[PDB]
Amino acid sequence: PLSETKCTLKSFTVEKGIYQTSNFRVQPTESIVRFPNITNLCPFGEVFNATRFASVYAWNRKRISNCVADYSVLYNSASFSTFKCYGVSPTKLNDLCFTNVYADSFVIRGDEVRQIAPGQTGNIADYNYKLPDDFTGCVIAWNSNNLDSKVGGNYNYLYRLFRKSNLKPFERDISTEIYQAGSTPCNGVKGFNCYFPLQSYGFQPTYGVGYQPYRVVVLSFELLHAPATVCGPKKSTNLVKNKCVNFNFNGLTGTGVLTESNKKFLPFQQFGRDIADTTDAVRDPQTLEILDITPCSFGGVSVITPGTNTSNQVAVLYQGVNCTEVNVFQTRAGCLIGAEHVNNSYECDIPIGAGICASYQT
Amino acid sequence: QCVNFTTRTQLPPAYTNSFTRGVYYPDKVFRSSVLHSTQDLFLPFFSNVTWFHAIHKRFANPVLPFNDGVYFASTEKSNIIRGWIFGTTLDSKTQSLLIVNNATNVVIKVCEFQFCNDPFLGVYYHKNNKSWMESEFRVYSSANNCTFEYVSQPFLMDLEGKQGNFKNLREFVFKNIDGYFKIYSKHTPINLVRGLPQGFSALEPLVDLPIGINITRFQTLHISSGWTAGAAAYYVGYLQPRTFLLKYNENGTITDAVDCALD
Amino acid sequence: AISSVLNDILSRLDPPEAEVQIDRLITGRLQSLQTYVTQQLIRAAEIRASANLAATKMSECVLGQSKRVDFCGKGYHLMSFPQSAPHGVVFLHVTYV
Amino acid sequence: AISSVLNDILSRLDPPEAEVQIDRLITGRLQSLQTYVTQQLIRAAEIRA
Amino acid sequence: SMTKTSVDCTMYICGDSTECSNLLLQYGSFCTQLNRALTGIAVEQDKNTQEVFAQVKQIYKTPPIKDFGGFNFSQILPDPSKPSKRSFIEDLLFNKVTDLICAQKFNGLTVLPPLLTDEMIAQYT
Repeated sequence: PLSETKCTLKSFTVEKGIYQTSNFRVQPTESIVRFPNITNLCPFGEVFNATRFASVYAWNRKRISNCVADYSVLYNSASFSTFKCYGVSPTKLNDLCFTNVYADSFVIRGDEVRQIAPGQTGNIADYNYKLPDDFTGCVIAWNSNNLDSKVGGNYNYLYRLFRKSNLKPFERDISTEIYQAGSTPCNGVKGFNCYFPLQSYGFQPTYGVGYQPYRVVVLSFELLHAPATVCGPKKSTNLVKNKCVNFNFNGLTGTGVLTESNKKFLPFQQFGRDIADTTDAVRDPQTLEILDITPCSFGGVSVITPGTNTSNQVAVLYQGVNCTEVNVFQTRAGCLIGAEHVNNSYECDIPIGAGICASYQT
Repeated sequence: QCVNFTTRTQLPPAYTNSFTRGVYYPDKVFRSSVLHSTQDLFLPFFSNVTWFHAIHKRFANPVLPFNDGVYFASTEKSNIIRGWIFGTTLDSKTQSLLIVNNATNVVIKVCEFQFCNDPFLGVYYHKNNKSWMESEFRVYSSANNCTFEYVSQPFLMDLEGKQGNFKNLREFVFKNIDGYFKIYSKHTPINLVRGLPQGFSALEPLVDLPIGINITRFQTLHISSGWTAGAAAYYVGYLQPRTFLLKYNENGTITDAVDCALD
Repeated sequence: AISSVLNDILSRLDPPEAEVQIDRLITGRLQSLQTYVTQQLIRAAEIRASANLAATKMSECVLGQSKRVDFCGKGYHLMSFPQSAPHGVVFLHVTYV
Repeated sequence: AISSVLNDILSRLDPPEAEVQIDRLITGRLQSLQTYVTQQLIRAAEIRA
Repeated sequence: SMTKTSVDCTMYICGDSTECSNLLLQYGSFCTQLNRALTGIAVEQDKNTQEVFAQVKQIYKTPPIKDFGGFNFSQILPDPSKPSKRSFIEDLLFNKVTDLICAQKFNGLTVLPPLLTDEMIAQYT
């Protein structure tokens, strides 16, 4: 600590006084995360063996929630033509928990691959199906040109190129009739500078990649403020209070000491926040419990040492904290080590604060 | 079902004033001794709501647009309203949403409903084994092609007829977020003669419905042509992108609310 | 940026993708921190002028007897009584009117 | 930015790409120079007092 | 004087993450000087009380037998029976001048204690 001031002052001679060098912080020893039992596993691989998928606007969904996700059967490694992923791979979804999962399957074109993205616009994105901002998974695609393609185009599947307005996330339109395309309603039957909204795939196996079918499977994800029902492959790492830990509660990741308080909560309000819009108090999603968020102790380091030509004795001072680890004395300023407490009063030499002064004497 | 109400006639568009209503929890996040501001679809303070009532010669079962958002405020002694009807065509041509409370739980289904002339619900000759349980369903003739079903937690409902000033108060707010239907529910006793009493109350979330159907119109269900109605009063409001200041107590309940652009 | 919490950003976007998002959050906070420091340096000069004026009034009004008009207060100055106050000092001025 | 030396930026990245790295330095240097002038004006008010 | 405050940009950019620390090294000393500027402010706050509150190095007291010539100074004089020495006027001055501070400390805002406490200031007065 004597040399810590030398590098702080950028000099080999340390004058008498108090100087700030580093900042101490208590690192979390364990990780306390608590969520209830797993319900079921999502059909990630069961939808890959389907003979034929739905269209872009017709997407079929199988509802299996509690995003533990089947990690067993995975066809996503080097088995298909093109891999475009966002967020994290589905192999990493075992560490995350989502509320509901909707498995969708649809076939798009070559130019429609770039339009697939959460919270983005496009022809099929706005007018047919839009990915929610809660989707961290991968967009899986494969080239079906050797199957679904027909000579002169395949009109079996359909798609909607135009709509009177953009679709919100999680919205579907199954109507095949003639409705308003642009901003000027033409009142039913096509004409008056409107266009027939429904369209058919023109897939020709002999043309370029933009004109060829691509089977895409996307599992819709939902992340909200509702309590999560699943934690990891392992759950609790059983709680031991009054310790610095890294906690994830109801989707709020943070590091702090977990203590019990008297705060009364409403049944429909899961977690609170302070005036700083930061995690304050949370509830147990698994069982009935009330925990308070107390961040781990931290502060600045103060070095009290005399001149270089006087003595090499160094007294380390911790500002506004109690030292449980550790000539260990405690004052109103905080934990002070390397110094002796004298009941007698002397002229103030090295400033400490809170009615304390330090000096080098016998 | 087929034959409508005999003494029913056309109701005039009567209006009244709603003072502090429209306040609700914008999210599920708890709050302790902290003030916040938010902007969402709200009911402005000191606004105008349409006067609706059912008296033995005006029976209210209108059709109003859901486009701009809808507010529900029901002041009734017998809690005569059993639910509401949602949908666009409101017929078997498409799917329509229905919310009916059986006095135990709330049954929510999305099906293909066959719509008759005058829908309604309730029971007859309660004096023998009341139980207030739904028996005769006069709303639709049949249903099929059901893509959604939900059952809520058990509720307590007292439908018994009373005399004097209004007592029970149920205020609901039904909105559509990205296809999700977020339902608010609150029940508190009040004392009301006519109009609305002066006070303040906070609305709490009930259930979120992941349906995703568009609703352009709605209806109200009361309480087959010889049946009468008790003393019923309720409202249909319209939500707007107002900005409120939401104050929270130590327990997370909102005792104070202020509308910015009103004053 | 996308969000104000790095725990959500770093756990989703790729290192090359999250680098742009975190760069905007850090630059905005560095400018927000300089704004507070600049405002504190301005108040540090204002509180210094009040402190230098305090040492002047403490010496002339309390310790000695000042003949300055409208300095120790209205009237002919006699003496002054200092009083302790939170983050300041209160002067009780005795004058002849 | 990539590097503080502008001669390495102009000799490697394209003219459209070099302007992005140079802009990061200019906005950083002008802010550093603005911080210096801000400190000088504060010290100038102290020496005048 | 004002309330002594200390801010650290190490925890202000973000805590317990190497992503913030690595990019602050590219920014260098930008907020390092800001840490020294706020540190110098806390030093000026303590020096404002030294040049004002303490005029002399000697302490004086009131006599046990008090003849004031007809004036009553018991109002401005502190109460020796109290654990903290305060006069009748200083009681109002302290009580009429007004957790918010504890919640701000969680984001890395450090409030430094003053060099002199309430007991100290009254003894120089």
